[PDB]
Amino acid sequence: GFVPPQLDPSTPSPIFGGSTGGLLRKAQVEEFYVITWTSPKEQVFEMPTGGAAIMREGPNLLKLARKEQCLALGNRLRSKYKIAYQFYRVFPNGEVQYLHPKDGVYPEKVNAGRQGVGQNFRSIGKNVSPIEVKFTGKNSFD
Amino acid sequence: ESWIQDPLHVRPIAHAIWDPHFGQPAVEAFTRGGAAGPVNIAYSGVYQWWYTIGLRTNEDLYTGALFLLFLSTLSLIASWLHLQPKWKPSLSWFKNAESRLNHHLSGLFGVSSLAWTGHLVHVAIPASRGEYVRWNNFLDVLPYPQGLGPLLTGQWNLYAQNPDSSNHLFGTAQGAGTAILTLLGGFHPQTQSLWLTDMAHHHLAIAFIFLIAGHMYRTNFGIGHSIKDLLEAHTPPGGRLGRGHKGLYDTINNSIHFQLGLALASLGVITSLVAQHMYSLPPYAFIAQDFTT
Amino acid sequence: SLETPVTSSPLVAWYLSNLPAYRTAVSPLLRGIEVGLAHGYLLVGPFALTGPLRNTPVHGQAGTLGAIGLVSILSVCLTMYGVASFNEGEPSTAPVLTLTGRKKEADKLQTAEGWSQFTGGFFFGGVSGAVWAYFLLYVLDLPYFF
Amino acid sequence: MSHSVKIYDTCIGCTQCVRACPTDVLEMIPWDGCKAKQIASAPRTEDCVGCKRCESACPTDFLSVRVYLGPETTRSMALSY
Amino acid sequence: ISVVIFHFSWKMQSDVWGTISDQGVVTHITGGNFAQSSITINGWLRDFLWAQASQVIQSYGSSLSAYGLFFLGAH
Amino acid sequence: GLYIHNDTMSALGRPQDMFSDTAIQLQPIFAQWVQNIHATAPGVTAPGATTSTSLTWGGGELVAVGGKVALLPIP
Amino acid sequence: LQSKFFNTFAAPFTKRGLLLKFLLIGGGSLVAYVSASASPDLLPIKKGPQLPPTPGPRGKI
Amino acid sequence: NLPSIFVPLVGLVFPAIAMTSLFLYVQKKK
Amino acid sequence: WVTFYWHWKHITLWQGNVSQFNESSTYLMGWLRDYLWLNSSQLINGYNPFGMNSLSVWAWMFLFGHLVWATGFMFLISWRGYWQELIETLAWAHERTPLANLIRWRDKPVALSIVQARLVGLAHFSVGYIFTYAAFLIASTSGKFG
Ligand code: CLA
Ligand code: SF4
Ligand code: SF4
Repeated sequence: GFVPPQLDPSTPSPIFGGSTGGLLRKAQVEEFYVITWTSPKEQVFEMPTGGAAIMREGPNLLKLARKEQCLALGNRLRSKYKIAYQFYRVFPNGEVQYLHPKDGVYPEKVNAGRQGVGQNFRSIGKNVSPIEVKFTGKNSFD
Repeated sequence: ESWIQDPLHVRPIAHAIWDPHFGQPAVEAFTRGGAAGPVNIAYSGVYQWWYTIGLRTNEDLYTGALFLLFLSTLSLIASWLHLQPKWKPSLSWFKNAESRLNHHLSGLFGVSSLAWTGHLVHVAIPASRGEYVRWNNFLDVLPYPQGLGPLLTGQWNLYAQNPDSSNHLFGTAQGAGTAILTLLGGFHPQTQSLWLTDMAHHHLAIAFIFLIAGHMYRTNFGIGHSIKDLLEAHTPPGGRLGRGHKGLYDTINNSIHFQLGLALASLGVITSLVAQHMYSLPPYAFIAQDFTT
Repeated sequence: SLETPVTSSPLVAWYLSNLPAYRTAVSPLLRGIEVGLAHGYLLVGPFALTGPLRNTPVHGQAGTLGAIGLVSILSVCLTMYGVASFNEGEPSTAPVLTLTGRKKEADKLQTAEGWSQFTGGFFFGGVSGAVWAYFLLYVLDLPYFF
Repeated sequence: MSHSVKIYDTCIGCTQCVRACPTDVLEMIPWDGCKAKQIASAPRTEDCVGCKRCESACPTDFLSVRVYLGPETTRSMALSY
Repeated sequence: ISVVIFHFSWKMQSDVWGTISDQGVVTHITGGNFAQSSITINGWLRDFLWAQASQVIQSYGSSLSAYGLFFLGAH
Repeated sequence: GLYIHNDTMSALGRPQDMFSDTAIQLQPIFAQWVQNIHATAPGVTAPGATTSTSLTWGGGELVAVGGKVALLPIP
Repeated sequence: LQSKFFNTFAAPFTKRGLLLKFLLIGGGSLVAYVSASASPDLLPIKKGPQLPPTPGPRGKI
Repeated sequence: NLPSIFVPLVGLVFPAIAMTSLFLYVQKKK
Repeated sequence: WVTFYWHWKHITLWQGNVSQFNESSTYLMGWLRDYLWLNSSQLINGYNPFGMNSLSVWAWMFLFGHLVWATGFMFLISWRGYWQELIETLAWAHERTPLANLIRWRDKPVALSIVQARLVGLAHFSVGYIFTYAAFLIASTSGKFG
């Protein structure tokens, strides 16, 4: 299976004056995310935490504190500027985990070989009433 | 003790005030009711209720405090006791819907009302006629000068013989009759309340209804209805009520949230009933002229 | 964050970096006793001059009693934090890196043993500070506006 | 598992839920039970914030992706601090 | 805004407006009570809402009736 | 809060701890100062003007029209 | 010099278990002692009214 | 007499010990 | 609407003024003028710049009822998403203030949940609605004791 992930290097981040929406103490303790993209031309975009910063030529890198933020920019880049991007997760110790395409292909289209975790093969009206699951660890949907 | 001496001109007192933020003109203002410092006037109407049911000094109240304090201590024991092994009931014990309804109907509702009748005619009624009866001496005094006979013979027609006169003073012997059970229905002229001797009769009457209503359901002795059977049998022919009440026994007897719902509905009604009856038929002496209460 | 004049400047970065809470290289017992001195001597005023006894001749000794208690309550609120935010054998949670990047020692204050020392410093200093106000303000008491 | 996301068999493979997940939970896998021959799948339920927009874009009889809110974690609560 | 137009109404009736004697002494509409009664929240209830709503409340049967109805209708 | 504290002290029979002119005092001086300036402006800082630009400045005299006060200095 | 003078004279108040006990128990005793032995001339409640009582409406009830 | 002792105890001390007792129990970790 | 009706009908009876209810109780301004506004004259004078009375405590509780009730609206009307964005700014300011970044929350601060606000909002509304009426009911009747 041809899925060797991207293996994040250390590249130069975009020009920005810095804002109050950057990381907080959560980064130093739990986790924080980086999203590495490559541009062909040095333009100006808008940051998820408000304000505008200018991407520079080629390999960028930029750290954000959540996953909704990495993707929220990730949609804008892929849509407005027709440009590729991944993102990761970085742990306090230093272990970095590959996140977004997860196979090399965006989740919108279908790869022959991903799993089927989390499916019920029955219509929704056929769930079991809450009396049939009482005093158990089960739920109706489970 | 003072309020008793004149119920219509002495504000009942709830407790004392000790608030170290009070200035001086407030300390004066909240000193009332014939106290020595600030107090709160009691509007819960306890003072009249304990007057009626026979309490007469402070000392009755202190033992009244201790006893209830002891009863509270007893209950706390029980809540702990029935959690250890070898003292916790099993499921089938709680789900015994028949043997419970006999005791609750016959023992809980029933005997308690009979015993409250006992107190009304051994302490309360004698109190309102100047007789002070207490645990020290309640064996000498007779509730009716021929007591405990006339009931056995069958001529119960003597306990309603000579009731309290119309010109009666609630705390003394003037006009004090000797009847213990009556049926008068009016008001006590002086205190604007229901007569004592009616309320004794009524708790005696409904002491019987529940006792006889208590032996309906079958527990261990082969007689009496089965509540499961009664629900099944009432299935109207013609189908307008479908299968009727079939199967409602288990659904109620297995759903706590069902049983609670019914309890609240019944409790919700009678509380409104209590509110509606108390203000029209004042059951405590000197409570229809304490307007705020 | 951002580097504005307020968050970084020689005057600012010298004022903060040289008061007991930040002198990361001295014993937390003293860092508690200085803190309790400045705070204790501070709040004796408003209790004595604005309390409910300011008119009475006991305004001196009713403010001091008030300030003494408030120091005691904060001493409890201090100990509750120290006993619920640190474990008896767990190391310090203070940052060990300076702005230049020199990895310095972790602050002993951010430590169960250290904080329990610090509150001992605060409490003793707090009462000592609040008596020192009372002595001055009602012995050496001329110039003041009281 | 923080929240539980479940996808039923009614799903017609329209890829409208996947495109509307703001934190990349759902994804598309092959099937054989539709004309489109693909059904959605939720293999990353941890990061599921609970924003029901994932199933405000499932155009079926009742629904084919359903979201049940369970306990909340530090990422399922979307805390940035 | 509401407290501003409350502040204006009470201050002017209590400190400014009002008739004037021929002799020269001035008697304001509310007798100059703003300076003492407006500092307590209960003061704004007794002497402003309760005491200056008399005219609207008993405005039935005279030309000011239409205000009596609107007062209720706006509630 | 000052309103709440005022109300609490008044309720407890301590009208000498309220915030009022007859107790602990809070005088607006800055408004009282600027009122003073506009009262003496006709003297120096605006020699053309016969009188102040208004009558609510902390000085002057009322204007009576038909037994009804127009304005007077607002304290 | 101030280090050594302060270091020994604040040691008893430092063990957090003991500091918590003495603060509440000692303090709670002190609050008790101050109010039970305050002058009546500084606490209005602690002194009585010592003034006649005003009757209520409708007699005294 | 007796109120002047029992009112503070239930108003000041008994709250303080209560709040400080719960705060440790709520914030424990095992 | 039930307790209102019981009180006014009886409060006219006890005074022997039964005509007042029997005419005013057919138009709404009669209930607002002759029951609410009229009977609260003695209550609101519990304390004024002239003095206080026994009724002061009921006058205080009366307003205290109005205050909790009006706080109830705050939780019913303003819903959660607004406050959550407000906390995040605050939880940033606290994380950058010197001398105050030394204290760290053990449990992260978040705005109340959607259901909790409804429950909390209703708790205030009910409490304020009981205390308000309970004060007016007792003070107005006990003021006249008739
Ligand atoms: C309905 C029952 C009932 C009730 C509620 C009362 C209530 C009262 N009686 Mg009374 N009384 C009653 C029946 C009742 N009486 C009967 C039937 C008689 C005739 C024998 C008397 C004879 C009587 C006298 C002679 C006196 C009272 C007194 C009193 C008052 C004080 C109570 C007291 O001192 O407790 C103390 C009670 C006892 C020491 C006896 C306890 C009896 C048993 C143990 C009670 C069982 C309760 C049970 C264990 C609850 C279990 C709870 C558990 C499920 C958690 C109080 C108003 C006294 C009074 O008026 O003022 C001083 C008084 O002197 N009563
Ligand atoms: S709730 Fe949001 S995060 Fe969860 S699956 Fe739906 S869209 Fe994705
Ligand atoms: S939106 Fe619904 S139908 Fe469309 S792909 Fe998702 S689950 Fe299937």
